[PDB]
Amino acid sequence: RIAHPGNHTDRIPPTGGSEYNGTVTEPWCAPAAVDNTYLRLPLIYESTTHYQQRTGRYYTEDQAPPHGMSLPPK
Amino acid sequence: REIVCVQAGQCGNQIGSKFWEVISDEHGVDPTGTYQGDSDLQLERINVYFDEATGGRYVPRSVLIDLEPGTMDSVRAGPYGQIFRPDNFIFGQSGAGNNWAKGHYTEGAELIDSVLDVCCKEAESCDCLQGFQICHSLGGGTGSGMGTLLISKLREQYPDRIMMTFSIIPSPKVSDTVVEPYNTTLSVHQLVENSDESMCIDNEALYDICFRTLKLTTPTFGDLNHLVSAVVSGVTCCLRFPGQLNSDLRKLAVNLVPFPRLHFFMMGFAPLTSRGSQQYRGLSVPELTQQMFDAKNMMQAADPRHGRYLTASALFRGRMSTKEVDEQMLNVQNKNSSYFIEWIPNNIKSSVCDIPPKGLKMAVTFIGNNTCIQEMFRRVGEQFTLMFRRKAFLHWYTGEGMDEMEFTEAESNMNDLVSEYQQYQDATIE
Amino acid sequence: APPTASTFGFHGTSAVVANVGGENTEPSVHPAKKPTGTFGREASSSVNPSKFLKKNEGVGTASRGVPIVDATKFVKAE
Amino acid sequence: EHDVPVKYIRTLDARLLPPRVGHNWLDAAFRSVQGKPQQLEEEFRGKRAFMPPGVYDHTPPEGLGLTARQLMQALDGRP
Amino acid sequence: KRKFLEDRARQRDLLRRRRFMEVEEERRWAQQDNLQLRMANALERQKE
Amino acid sequence: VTALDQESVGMPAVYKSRYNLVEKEGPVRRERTTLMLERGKTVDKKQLRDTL
Amino acid sequence: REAICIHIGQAGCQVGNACWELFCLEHGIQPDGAMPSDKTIGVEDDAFNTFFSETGAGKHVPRAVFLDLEPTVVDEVRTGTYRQLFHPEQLISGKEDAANNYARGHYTIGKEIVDLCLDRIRKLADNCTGLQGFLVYHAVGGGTGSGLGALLLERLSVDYGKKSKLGYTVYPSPQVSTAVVEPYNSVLSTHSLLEHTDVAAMLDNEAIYDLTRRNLDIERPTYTNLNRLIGQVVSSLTASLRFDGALNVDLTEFQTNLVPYPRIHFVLTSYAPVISAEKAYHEQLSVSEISNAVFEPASMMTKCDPRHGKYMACCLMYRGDVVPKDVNAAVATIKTKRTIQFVDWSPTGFKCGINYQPPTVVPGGDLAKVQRAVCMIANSTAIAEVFARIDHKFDLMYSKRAFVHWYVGEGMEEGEFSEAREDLAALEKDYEEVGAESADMD
Amino acid sequence: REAICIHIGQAGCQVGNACWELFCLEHGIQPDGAMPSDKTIGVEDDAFNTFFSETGAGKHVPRAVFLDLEPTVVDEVRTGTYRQLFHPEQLISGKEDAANNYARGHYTIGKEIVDLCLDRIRKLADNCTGLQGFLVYHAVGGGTGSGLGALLLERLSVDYGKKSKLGYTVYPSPQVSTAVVEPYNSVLSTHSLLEHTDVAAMLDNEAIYDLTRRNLDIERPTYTNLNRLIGQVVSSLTASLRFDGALNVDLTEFQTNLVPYPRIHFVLTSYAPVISAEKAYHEQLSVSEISNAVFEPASMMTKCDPRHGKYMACCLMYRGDVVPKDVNAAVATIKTKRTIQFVDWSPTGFKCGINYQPPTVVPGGDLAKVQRAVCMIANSTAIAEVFARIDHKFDLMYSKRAFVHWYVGEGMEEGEFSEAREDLAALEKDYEEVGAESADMD
Ligand SMILES: Nc1nc2c(ncn2[C@@H]2O[C@H](COP(=O)(O)OP(=O)(O)OP(=O)(O)O)[C@@H](O)[C@H]2O)c(=O)[nH]1
Ligand SMILES: Nc1nc2c(ncn2[C@@H]2O[C@H](COP(=O)(O)OP(=O)(O)OP(=O)(O)O)[C@@H](O)[C@H]2O)c(=O)[nH]1
Ligand SMILES: Nc1nc2c(ncn2[C@@H]2O[C@H](COP(=O)(O)OP(=O)(O)O)[C@@H](O)[C@H]2O)c(=O)[nH]1
Ligand SMILES: [Mg+2]
Ligand SMILES: [Mg+2]
Repeated sequence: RIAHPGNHTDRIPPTGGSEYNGTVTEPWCAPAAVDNTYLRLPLIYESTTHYQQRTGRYYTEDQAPPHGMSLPPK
Repeated sequence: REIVCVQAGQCGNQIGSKFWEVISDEHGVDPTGTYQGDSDLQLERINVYFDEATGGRYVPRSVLIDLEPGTMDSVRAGPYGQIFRPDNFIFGQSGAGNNWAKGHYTEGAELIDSVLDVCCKEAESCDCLQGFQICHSLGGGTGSGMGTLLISKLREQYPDRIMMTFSIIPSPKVSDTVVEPYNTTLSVHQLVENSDESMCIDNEALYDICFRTLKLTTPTFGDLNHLVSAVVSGVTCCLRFPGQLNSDLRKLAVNLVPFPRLHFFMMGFAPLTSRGSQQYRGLSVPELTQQMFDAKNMMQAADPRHGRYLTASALFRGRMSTKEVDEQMLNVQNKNSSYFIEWIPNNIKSSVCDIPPKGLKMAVTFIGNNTCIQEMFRRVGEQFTLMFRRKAFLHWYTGEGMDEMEFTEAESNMNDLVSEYQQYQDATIE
Repeated sequence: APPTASTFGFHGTSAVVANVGGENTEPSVHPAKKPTGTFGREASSSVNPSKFLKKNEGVGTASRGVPIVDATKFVKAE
Repeated sequence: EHDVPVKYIRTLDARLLPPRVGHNWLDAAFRSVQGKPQQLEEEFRGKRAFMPPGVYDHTPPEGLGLTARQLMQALDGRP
Repeated sequence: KRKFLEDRARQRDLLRRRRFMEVEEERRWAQQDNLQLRMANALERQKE
Repeated sequence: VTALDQESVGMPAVYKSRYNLVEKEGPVRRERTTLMLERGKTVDKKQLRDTL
Repeated sequence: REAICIHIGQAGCQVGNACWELFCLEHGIQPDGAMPSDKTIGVEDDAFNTFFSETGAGKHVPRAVFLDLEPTVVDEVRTGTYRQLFHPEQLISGKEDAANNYARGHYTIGKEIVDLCLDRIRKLADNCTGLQGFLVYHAVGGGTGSGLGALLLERLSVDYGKKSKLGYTVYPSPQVSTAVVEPYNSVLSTHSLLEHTDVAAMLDNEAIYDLTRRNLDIERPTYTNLNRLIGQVVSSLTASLRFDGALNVDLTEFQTNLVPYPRIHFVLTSYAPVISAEKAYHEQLSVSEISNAVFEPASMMTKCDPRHGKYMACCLMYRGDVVPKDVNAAVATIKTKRTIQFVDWSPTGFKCGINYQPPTVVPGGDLAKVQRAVCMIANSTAIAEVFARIDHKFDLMYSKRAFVHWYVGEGMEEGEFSEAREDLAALEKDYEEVGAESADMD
Repeated sequence: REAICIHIGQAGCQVGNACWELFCLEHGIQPDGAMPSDKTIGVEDDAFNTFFSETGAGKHVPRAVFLDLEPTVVDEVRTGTYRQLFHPEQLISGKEDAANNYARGHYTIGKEIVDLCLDRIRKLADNCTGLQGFLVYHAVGGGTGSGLGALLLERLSVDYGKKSKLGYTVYPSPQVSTAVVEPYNSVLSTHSLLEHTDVAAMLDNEAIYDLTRRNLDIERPTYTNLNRLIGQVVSSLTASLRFDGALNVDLTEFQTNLVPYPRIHFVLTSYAPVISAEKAYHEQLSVSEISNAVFEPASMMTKCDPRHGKYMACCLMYRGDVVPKDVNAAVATIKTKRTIQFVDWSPTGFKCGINYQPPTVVPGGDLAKVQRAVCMIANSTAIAEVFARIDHKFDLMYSKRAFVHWYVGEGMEEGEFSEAREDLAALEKDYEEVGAESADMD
């Protein structure tokens, strides 16, 4: 029902955890490089093990502290 | 773990300009040379290809060699040309004339000392040196002659490192140069003795990729050099970004080469599809594997159905499951079992890297060691014998000083390489 | 005997700390000291068309199948 | 607020796309001037050169304690 | 036992929420592709 | 080295030399000894039984 | 009381990340090494001591080393979230890998790195007062894991002597494979694992993938799921040292009860309540149900079928709310089955352990929360089929000397392949002979 | 009670500057020589007396001379921060250096300056009531340090007689090098240090560089770091004279316990908690850990490995909060080790000292602040290997008479090269013979 809402009256309300920029606490900001405007930068640039280290102690990924795009996480 | 790049001849310098544009973009270096990236993951491995100059700047560890500066004069005035170190441009005063003997013996020996001095100056600065990387065509004159001369000198000076070459090879249908068989045969003789691993690409396959797969209305050499830069930057991706299953040039060589002479490989890159079709098919690991073995995405004229795979390697970039990769590689080996050499229990190695190329969710590059490459060497040997029996253009090479005995040695070595491939193709368990 | 647990004299190799055990060995498998380095050799004089490269006369390296490490005074693990 | 604003969607600009095969709008073979330069000879003769500017940042560290500040400050016979 | 039952209940609810979020995420990946496709088509038309 | 206990105005908290130790550990040990001597003279068996 | 963990290469370090996240969350140590200053439970218990030591500043730090020849994975640990937990000396990294060559790891590259490893192990063993063994995690399919793991186990075996060495090993899956040269590395590895290990647990990734697809509802699993399952198994085996219980089991009792002859030390491992949160509400999970679960071959973490062999000994570890009478009733029910067979020389086939601390639940985990769990390690003759497929693949590849020039160039005599292949052949014949009925008295 | 320090040449003066910086900051004497009224030291206290004397107005002045042939370094001291601390007579400077010639320093130039040095040293020794030795800092690689140090030690040994002379010497590093003629100066030097020193401590700059790169986290060390480490070591050794403790150790006890035969006086030195502030807070630092540290060859301040020889005597100095049970347990653990060996004629191998004053920390990033430290001086036959590399370099140079005309021109017979090389050869043979097991009873 989320994938194909169609014309149904009983639509599923959004969860509020997914955002295009990847952060639920910070608004969109213009990137330093012009060609990176359309990319989802906070999601592309993160290793898998770092992701499971940061997100491991939370039942849900939006409760985790923001990535921060820093070599040691903020 | 630093790589040193060498670009030789017109083809090498032109492919190099696009390669360094792609690499500068991936590490977020502005065309002025200033770091402007947006994640520390870009900065933490910049040393692999760049040296650091003062106040933010990065300079690329590459040596450019050519006998006439015309291509180098164009790239310098090009949009990214400023990044290159001025002292790294080496040039002579007369052309190679598309002649291997001239490029190897007369202007080669004249300029080679300055190239070796620059390569040694660059090598001794690294804390740990990985292999050298050279891009050149085998059919040309300065590319073939000076590339193989420099390869021989570096193999004498650094025998414990890796030696890697990317090479352009003559199309089976139309020649770009009349004397291609001599230059190709002598260059393959030099590589088969000196090289550790060599990748071959046909320009006819890149033209067919552009016209048939991407449906480009007005393709240009910038597109062909972008396809080459894409595969070249993909093979090294696990060296310079994190991942779930790291890989390295030496591990690729150890898994791909069964016997030391069998080090010539086929190349392919999977996610190629026209902008009209792209809305009809989502990216997924089954889709990448199907495209990866799809002949539309393969960069050689020879077809696997006439040979057998000894070994293959697939490098995946992106956030993806290892289970789907393993079962896809098993399913392809099980369904097409006749095309895989049976006395090796598993021919495919897989590797997974977290960071995809910009603008793509996922990508894979494929390297294949297949016996159908024997047909190319056989065709080149036939054309060489036709020209040599009649002394078709031999006076140029003999006038430079070459002994005719060199030609018979190179022909004999290529014929033995073809025989060795044919013998391993028809081996059996008994 | 060479000094033990040193941080000098093995630049360019794969070693991090050289000779912790204090035995009679080289700091690393790759040559720490070589005939020529950044000075280079003469290559113009050494290339002639009358002494060309012969069949099966390429340089012998570890990838070809020649144990280069046995020719140096580096102790292998028994 | 999290999506890309419409100022970057409702324009026609070729710099927003990363380089790739098929992105050949801004390259050679389409320029109006196709003359070949003699930059190298002029550079080696020493009458033209490139030298881009650099970047330097002069921010002071924050959160330093009293002892650190004192350390930074550290570095006539009349009765 | 009662405390264990409450903990199990809240865990199940949070897993259901996460399962919703992944399906919410895939469409934003699709949008990221769509923007580039549109701009490329417009530039090609201008060149023609 | 700072002192174990706070509210100590003496900057050299630990400077135990011969003179410092005699002039500081004389009075405190003597006070403890005289407190032990006089405080243990009035023994109370009933109070000890109550504490037990 | 204390145990020291040694992590080697990529699989061993990645499994180490899951193990230490779990051990921290189970004891309550924060990722920065400091316990919550406001959490006054009332009695500061000593249970952490098995895995942590205090730095005198009151921080806890773990008894582990991370070993790798490539920098990337250890630098990823150095820059992650747990940067302050580990002592920087414990994270040891070289410059370049062993390139899938056992010969390169054993002779050429591991010989340079091994002395730093021995100095760290020396510094750990000096900070103990009842060390009772080493736990080792590595894969034998890769070059540095095989070569440096063997060299380090040999050096530990000469220096420490009688001290126990227990290995968790990732073996080559029977048809899923990742590299071409896996048979050579596994054959050369098995001689060292035979001589220099007291108990060896065998794992195959294909079994844990099947378990995660069948029991959990995950369509696209990745290594983090497998590593979390391995961490749960290690926590179950070491729980007997750390929490109160009715019947404790020290690691020497494990070694005494599980190993009948000194060469017969390869064991299978399985875990019972692998279940999702949605499945957990449709079924009760009593002691007898999970005891019945550990004996089904669908529960195993190694691709072997134990119905094709005979059990010699089983060790069952129960943790959580279990009462000994229920364990006895369950074991009595298992003994009646006809598809479970014990060698006739092993009449008392079971060892039991009972601990009161239930298994911990990890916030991002995929396992449900459960009141009780059981973990089993068992020794069985079925392992002989596992060795046979490597021997057949080695014979197929070695008949044409397919890759030997790499090994000979990196320092190995060609003769070493034949010696190792004959030693594994003798081990296979030992497993055939031990399972032969005593028809000598007829 | 009192000790006088003599600093010669460039290394010796710069190390003296670092030492007196440390001794001032530990006692609390202001760089003007006064003492602030807000401190709780007390006017009556005497601990300074080992190193300072008061003129009666309460200014402090130190018991040291600085000797150099070039002006620049002493003029740097004269114009620096401690200008008002030193008496101007104490800073003695010639006009021009000994130009890396031992012969020029000993015969030509030092002979003019030496009588001034003796008159100032006499003026110091007359203002004492319990002088108990000379501490000398010099390098044997340079010309004035070798030549004037030898000449001055000879004159001191005639004039003062029985008073003890303990040397700290910067010897030529085994592969780091600064000048070509280092072997000649070091060989000619060792004869004088052999005859005219009671205990000689050996230092190598390459070892202190290794210690500051490996243990400390310093990417770009400079001589001030090394000199601060040396100052810490000397402060540790002299702390036993200056503060209260459980087991005191007088300077005569070092010589009595450490020296078995009158020629066997060359000792190895090490210091335990050389550690950075970030590492120090990652690790506990008990007595037994730092005692284990002083025996690792990675801890040594001389480039030698003691595993290639046998110990004859060890003297362990503990300062700070230490309890005798930890010293006894540590020494018993060291005795247990199998890679630590003592000659069979030295059964009671250890001397202990225990002092309550913890080591002082000097502002900067070269040592953590710590409550306790241990310092070791030890006599071992391994030192013979240190001399052998200098002899090989001497033989290489002397085979071609590479530089001898300079030495012969400045006043030395060619015979002196052969004499010195044979005397150091005899010192190696002494260390070979002393280390030979007593197999005479068979
Ligand atoms: N379960 C599990 N298996 C892994 C993991 N990482 C690698 N493997 C498996 O182990 C084998 C590869 O061994 P590696 O650890 O990559 O080898 P290595 O220790 O890195 O040795 P080198 O390649 O020489 O550096 C393959 O079968 C992989 O599937 C992991 O994190 N978890
Ligand atoms: N640790 C340390 N070593 C030093 C220092 N200064 C010089 N050295 C070393 O000592 C040797 C040089 O000896 P010098 O002290 O310069 O010789 P010199 O006493 O000045 O003799 P002249 O040159 O004739 O004046 C070299 O090995 C230097 O590395 C120092 O301040 N600290
Ligand atoms: N793909 C590709 N092939 C090229 C390029 N430039 C030249 N070639 C090919 O390389 C061969 C000519 O070799 P060339 O570089 O001119 O040799 P040189 O004269 O020694 O530099 C022909 O087959 C050309 O088609 C290029 O930019 N891209
Ligand atoms: Mg690896
Ligand atoms: Mg001087």
